[PDB]
Amino acid sequence: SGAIYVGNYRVVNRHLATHNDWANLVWEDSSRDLLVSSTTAQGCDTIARCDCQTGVYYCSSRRKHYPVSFSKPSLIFVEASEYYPARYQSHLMLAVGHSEPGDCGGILRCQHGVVGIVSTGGNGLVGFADVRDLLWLDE
Ligand SMILES: NC(=O)[C@H]1CCCN(C(=O)Nc2ccccc2SC2CC2)C1
Ligand SMILES: [Zn+2]
Repeated sequence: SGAIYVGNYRVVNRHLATHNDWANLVWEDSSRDLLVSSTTAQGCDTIARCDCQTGVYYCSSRRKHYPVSFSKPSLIFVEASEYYPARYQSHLMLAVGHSEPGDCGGILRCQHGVVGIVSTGGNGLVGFADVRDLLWLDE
């Protein structure tokens, strides 16, 4: 679990969005596994606007942060799960690192701010949904 809180927005994994997220929906994209809802309180986070390919992510199944080298956002095949049919997920970045069910929502950050959130994983890999192209999150 986990979310990004920026301005009057909450960014979560679409497959983990709550009834309240859907009732306050701003934007969602099943192909990116992202959903953004509106909040009444001002958020705690700031978003990176960069092309960093190194950063640090929070891994809840180890209660630890790990440094990672990650690929540029791209279209990657994701096998069927309880949440989605087999499909290509867009704006996804892979890295070698631990992740298991429950780790989605963990934040990936570089020196410039929040880059994205854990969205996929397995076999010593961890995949992050990028948020750096969502310029409207800042206004
Ligand atoms: N974005 C998606 O389509 C997600 C939806 C949730 C399921 N899924 C996924 O990869 N979950 C997962 C997360 C972290 C580590 C391992 C796993 S699955 C298995 C132990 C290796 C695909
Ligand atoms: Zn950066």
